[PDB]
Amino acid sequence: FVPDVPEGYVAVQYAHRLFSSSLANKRNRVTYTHPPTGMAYPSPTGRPH
Amino acid sequence: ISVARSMRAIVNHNEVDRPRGAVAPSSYEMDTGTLSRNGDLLYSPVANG
Repeated sequence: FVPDVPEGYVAVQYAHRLFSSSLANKRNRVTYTHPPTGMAYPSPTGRPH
Repeated sequence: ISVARSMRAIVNHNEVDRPRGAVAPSSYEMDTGTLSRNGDLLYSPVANG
């Protein structure tokens, strides 16, 4: 039962260089840079889907 | 002097795309060009012909 991908989920294809290493308010969180927009995301929550 | 050297400072900051002092390797350091029918060791041609 391959659950199909939802509605708004956008397809950032995992490359290797959009998972860098910024500083989100006092640590060196691993951070994701969404590719359809530019935004950071320095912690895995409320990302972009 | 810094004469014999290739790379410097392999690291990434919290925020910047490179720590401003880093030297990438040499494009000529990675390059295997073949050897000819005379022992040569050519580089890989900037080509086309």
